[PDB]
Amino acid sequence: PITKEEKQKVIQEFARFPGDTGSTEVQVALLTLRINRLSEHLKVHKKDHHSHRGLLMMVGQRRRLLRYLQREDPERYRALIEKLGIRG
Amino acid sequence: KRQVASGRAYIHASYNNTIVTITDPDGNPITWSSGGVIGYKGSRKGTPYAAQLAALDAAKKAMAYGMQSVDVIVRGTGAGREQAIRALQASGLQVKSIVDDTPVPHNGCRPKKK
Amino acid sequence: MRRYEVNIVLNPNLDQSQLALEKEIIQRALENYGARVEKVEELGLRRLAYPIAKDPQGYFLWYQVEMPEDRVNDLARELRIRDNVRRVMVVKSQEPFLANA
Amino acid sequence: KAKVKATLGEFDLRDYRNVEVLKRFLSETGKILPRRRTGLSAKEQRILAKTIKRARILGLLPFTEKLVRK
Amino acid sequence: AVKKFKPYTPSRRFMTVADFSEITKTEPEKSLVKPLKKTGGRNNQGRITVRFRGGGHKRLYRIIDFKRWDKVGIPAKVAAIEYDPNRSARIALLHYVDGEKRYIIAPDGLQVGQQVVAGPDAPIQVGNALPLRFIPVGTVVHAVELEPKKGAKLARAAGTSAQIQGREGDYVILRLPSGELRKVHGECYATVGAVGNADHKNIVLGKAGRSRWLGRRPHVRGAAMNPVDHPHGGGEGRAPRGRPPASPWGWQTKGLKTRKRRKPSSRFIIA
RNA sequence: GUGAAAUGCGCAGAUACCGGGAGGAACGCCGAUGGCGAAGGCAGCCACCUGGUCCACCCGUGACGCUGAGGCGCGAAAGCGUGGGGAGCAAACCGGAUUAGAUACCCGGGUAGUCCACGCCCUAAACGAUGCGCGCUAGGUCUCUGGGUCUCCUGGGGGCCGAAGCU
Ligand SMILES: [Mg+2]
Ligand SMILES: [Mg+2]
Ligand SMILES: [Mg+2]
Ligand SMILES: [Mg+2]
Ligand SMILES: [Mg+2]
Ligand SMILES: [Mg+2]
Ligand SMILES: [Mg+2]
Ligand SMILES: [Mg+2]
Ligand SMILES: [Mg+2]
Ligand SMILES: [Mg+2]
Ligand SMILES: [Mg+2]
Ligand SMILES: [Mg+2]
Ligand SMILES: [Mg+2]
Ligand SMILES: [Mg+2]
Ligand SMILES: [Mg+2]
Ligand SMILES: [Mg+2]
Ligand SMILES: [Mg+2]
Ligand SMILES: [Mg+2]
Ligand SMILES: [Mg+2]
Ligand SMILES: [Mg+2]
Ligand SMILES: [Mg+2]
Ligand SMILES: [Mg+2]
Ligand SMILES: [Mg+2]
Ligand SMILES: [Mg+2]
Ligand SMILES: [Mg+2]
Ligand SMILES: [Mg+2]
Ligand SMILES: [Mg+2]
Ligand SMILES: [Mg+2]
Ligand SMILES: [Mg+2]
Ligand SMILES: [Mg+2]
Ligand SMILES: [Mg+2]
Ligand SMILES: [Mg+2]
Ligand SMILES: [Mg+2]
Ligand SMILES: [Mg+2]
Ligand SMILES: [Mg+2]
Ligand SMILES: [Mg+2]
Ligand SMILES: [Mg+2]
Ligand SMILES: [Mg+2]
Ligand SMILES: [Mg+2]
Ligand SMILES: [Mg+2]
Ligand SMILES: [Mg+2]
Ligand SMILES: [Mg+2]
Ligand SMILES: [Mg+2]
Ligand SMILES: [Mg+2]
Ligand SMILES: [Mg+2]
Ligand SMILES: [Mg+2]
Ligand SMILES: [Mg+2]
Ligand SMILES: [Mg+2]
Ligand SMILES: [Mg+2]
Ligand SMILES: [Mg+2]
Ligand SMILES: [Mg+2]
Ligand SMILES: [Mg+2]
Ligand SMILES: [Mg+2]
Ligand SMILES: [Mg+2]
Ligand SMILES: [Mg+2]
Ligand SMILES: [Mg+2]
Ligand SMILES: [Mg+2]
Ligand SMILES: [Mg+2]
Ligand SMILES: [Mg+2]
Ligand SMILES: [Mg+2]
Ligand SMILES: [Mg+2]
Ligand SMILES: [Mg+2]
Ligand SMILES: [Mg+2]
Ligand SMILES: [Mg+2]
Ligand SMILES: [Mg+2]
Ligand SMILES: [Mg+2]
Ligand SMILES: [Mg+2]
Ligand SMILES: [Mg+2]
Ligand SMILES: [Mg+2]
Ligand SMILES: [Mg+2]
Ligand SMILES: [Mg+2]
Ligand SMILES: [Mg+2]
Ligand SMILES: [Mg+2]
Ligand SMILES: [Mg+2]
Ligand SMILES: [Mg+2]
Ligand SMILES: [Mg+2]
Ligand SMILES: [Mg+2]
Ligand SMILES: [Mg+2]
Ligand SMILES: [Mg+2]
Ligand SMILES: [Mg+2]
Ligand SMILES: [Mg+2]
Ligand SMILES: [Mg+2]
Ligand SMILES: [Mg+2]
Ligand SMILES: [Mg+2]
Ligand SMILES: [Mg+2]
Ligand SMILES: [Mg+2]
Ligand SMILES: [Mg+2]
Ligand SMILES: [Mg+2]
Ligand SMILES: [Mg+2]
Ligand SMILES: [Mg+2]
Ligand SMILES: [Mg+2]
Ligand SMILES: [Mg+2]
Ligand SMILES: [Mg+2]
Ligand SMILES: [Mg+2]
Ligand SMILES: [Mg+2]
Repeated sequence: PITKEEKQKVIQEFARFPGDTGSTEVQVALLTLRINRLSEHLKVHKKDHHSHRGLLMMVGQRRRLLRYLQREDPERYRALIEKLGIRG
Repeated sequence: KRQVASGRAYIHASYNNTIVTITDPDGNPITWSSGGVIGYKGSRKGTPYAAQLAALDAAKKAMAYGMQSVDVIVRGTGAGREQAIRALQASGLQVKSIVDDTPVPHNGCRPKKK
Repeated sequence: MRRYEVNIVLNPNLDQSQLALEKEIIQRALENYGARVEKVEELGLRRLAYPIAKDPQGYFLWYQVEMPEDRVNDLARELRIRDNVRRVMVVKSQEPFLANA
Repeated sequence: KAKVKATLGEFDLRDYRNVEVLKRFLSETGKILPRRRTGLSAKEQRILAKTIKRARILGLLPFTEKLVRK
Repeated sequence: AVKKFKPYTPSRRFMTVADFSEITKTEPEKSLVKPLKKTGGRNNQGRITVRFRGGGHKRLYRIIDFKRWDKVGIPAKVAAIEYDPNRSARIALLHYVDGEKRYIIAPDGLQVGQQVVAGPDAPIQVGNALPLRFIPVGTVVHAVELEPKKGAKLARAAGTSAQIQGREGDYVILRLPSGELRKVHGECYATVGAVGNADHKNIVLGKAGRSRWLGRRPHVRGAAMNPVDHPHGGGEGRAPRGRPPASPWGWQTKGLKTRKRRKPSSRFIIA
């Protein structure tokens, strides 16, 4: 599992205010991180299907949060995507 | 192999025959017997009475080699296991200690169609 | 870093000098893979159930160490390379479980 | 008869080395003794089983004791 | 694994070539006194003594170091892996720190930059060669001396490899690529691991033409000859073997062992 | 070996016993009325990588929710392709027996397969024969797993008996 400090590094960063341990942006980045660890894990454990399902669910969850943030504020969205180099 | 007073007997209880191999305390056999050796053929080799005569006969043969003391070892389940044993101690042979060593896998080879 | 109890079973019947040589190996190996040692219990010779390596007895060494988990596997491989090393079993250390208090 | 749990004093059951403790659980023939006679509960019975297996592998405990005198 | 082709021509439709992905950018062999020459379709009399050969494609010969005990302790850096038209395997040019350079059958798993060395002291792992008595039983290995100081000659083909089976006297039992078992001597060096380019057994030559580039001439069935040229030469309408299948010289070719009985070498093998 | 037998094996020394060695497959007791997973399914032990889930604290976002044609991924066994592996078992196959016959049930042999890698196949009594989500309507008992000073209280699962009600 990712290092707990590394998690903070992300939260402390994206949190649009101190103690924002649950913002939209925060969840998104917090997912993007966990998603890419899977991306690589599966990049080597191709036989590992059950985990891949997990990844689909994460990628899915990340979708709603953006779908929402996109509809909510297309300004913060544009920056968050561009920041996370996301959406290809 | 040729001359020793102490030793060991091996019961083998099939379901279609019963054999017994008396050996020296090392492992090397002195003599043996079975339902077939006794006289029976097929099902009767499985009979407990046959098993009785097997142990008896195997005993007599060992008696000659000077056998007097034997630790019994049994493998199988055939109707004759205890009857071989009972027939052993009752053979005036010294049954130091009966033991059970019947093999059984911790799940390995697939059995027959049964 | 993660805590591990690293069990080793060695050839019982062998002089204390080569037995020291075998420990020469284990000590190195650990350091070679960033194993910061902790308390160790060299229980030495012991009577064990099934006769491993044709021997009814064997010399025991129970270490304990924090180290990079990502290398505990390679270490165990390195440890087992030895012939006089009859058995290795590294384990994750855990909080003891009080039973029948 | 006598529950194996109470038969012993305070003890750790993740310890795969106090053979004297473990040995008491391990049947007359090395078979991991049934829970319905070790007096153990679900969770403890499990942790025990796992540690026994560990020991057997280290050679400390047996895999099979022959049934003596029958 | 293997490069394939779209069927823009027939034969091209099945033809497959090996991906020389591994071969580290190095077309020119190590000219440095490393290549020689070859050629020669038949024996020292003018006669052909091996049917259906000659055609190849002009190859310098890479000089391989099959002994390797001549530089004990001296380590070396694998400079590269090259193509060698003289063998099923790939070669690895390694620069000894000694300053000297050499070729060696590139074992599966070897890669550039890696260090490597020969001797009894050497650490057991791919590329390192050392006397069998020092190789931990069970380890796979290749390029095996048959007798000490005589040179490697077992398991040099692509993807081949022998494995240790146990010690016994000065000799060490091991299973050959053929599956055969035999004792080889203790002082026989042998480099650790299996041989490279294993997917070699998969190339589909694809067309008669390619076989020619390899120097293989068309081989003609004895059934398609006359009684004069071959036993099977009944010819008389796609006819069956006159029985029982024989060589051009008349020895039975289905079963029928040829290896000499009383060869003293027999004493050292097991099935 | 079976109902009894026969084929089969064995004086070229089998069976039974002991020692050394090779190799594959599967994990006894724990083990269950048990646990996990979306399903298919998952059982020796160790380490690493990883998914889902549950409890506490009342901390963060502020309806961001539900379902979901098509799409995509997964999908027991058998089966197929390339290469490897092959102890046991075993369709096909051969023999023995039984029978009116016996292309079977029983027996002695035995191949593909069952095992691994990569890639196809995509079906099932893929069954709770019961789509997913949410809210509401007696309780008794049994168990698995969390939290709390704890003959008990409170969440999350697994069975049974049963209010009302439905059929
Ligand atoms: Mg990762
Ligand atoms: Mg697998
Ligand atoms: Mg809006
Ligand atoms: Mg693009
Ligand atoms: Mg792209
Ligand atoms: Mg009869
Ligand atoms: Mg019978
Ligand atoms: Mg059968
Ligand atoms: Mg071993
Ligand atoms: Mg039991
Ligand atoms: Mg280029
Ligand atoms: Mg060139
Ligand atoms: Mg020169
Ligand atoms: Mg020149
Ligand atoms: Mg030359
Ligand atoms: Mg010639
Ligand atoms: Mg000439
Ligand atoms: Mg010449
Ligand atoms: Mg030679
Ligand atoms: Mg070669
Ligand atoms: Mg000599
Ligand atoms: Mg081929
Ligand atoms: Mg070629
Ligand atoms: Mg041809
Ligand atoms: Mg031809
Ligand atoms: Mg001619
Ligand atoms: Mg002519
Ligand atoms: Mg002819
Ligand atoms: Mg003609
Ligand atoms: Mg003819
Ligand atoms: Mg032929
Ligand atoms: Mg000849
Ligand atoms: Mg010859
Ligand atoms: Mg008859
Ligand atoms: Mg037979
Ligand atoms: Mg005779
Ligand atoms: Mg043995
Ligand atoms: Mg044996
Ligand atoms: Mg041997
Ligand atoms: Mg084999
Ligand atoms: Mg084995
Ligand atoms: Mg294997
Ligand atoms: Mg398995
Ligand atoms: Mg069970
Ligand atoms: Mg029960
Ligand atoms: Mg169940
Ligand atoms: Mg599963
Ligand atoms: Mg699995
Ligand atoms: Mg990993
Ligand atoms: Mg987990
Ligand atoms: Mg989790
Ligand atoms: Mg509140
Ligand atoms: Mg709140
Ligand atoms: Mg709080
Ligand atoms: Mg607000
Ligand atoms: Mg608020
Ligand atoms: Mg909704
Ligand atoms: Mg929608
Ligand atoms: Mg429809
Ligand atoms: Mg759909
Ligand atoms: Mg696919
Ligand atoms: Mg399965
Ligand atoms: Mg299948
Ligand atoms: Mg199949
Ligand atoms: Mg084909
Ligand atoms: Mg195959
Ligand atoms: Mg294999
Ligand atoms: Mg094969
Ligand atoms: Mg097989
Ligand atoms: Mg069979
Ligand atoms: Mg046939
Ligand atoms: Mg016949
Ligand atoms: Mg038939
Ligand atoms: Mg009839
Ligand atoms: Mg008829
Ligand atoms: Mg038939
Ligand atoms: Mg077969
Ligand atoms: Mg077929
Ligand atoms: Mg398997
Ligand atoms: Mg494998
Ligand atoms: Mg494989
Ligand atoms: Mg396809
Ligand atoms: Mg399938
Ligand atoms: Mg369907
Ligand atoms: Mg069902
Ligand atoms: Mg339902
Ligand atoms: Mg529902
Ligand atoms: Mg109530
Ligand atoms: Mg009750
Ligand atoms: Mg509780
Ligand atoms: Mg309280
Ligand atoms: Mg469930
Ligand atoms: Mg259940
Ligand atoms: Mg309930
Ligand atoms: Mg009613």
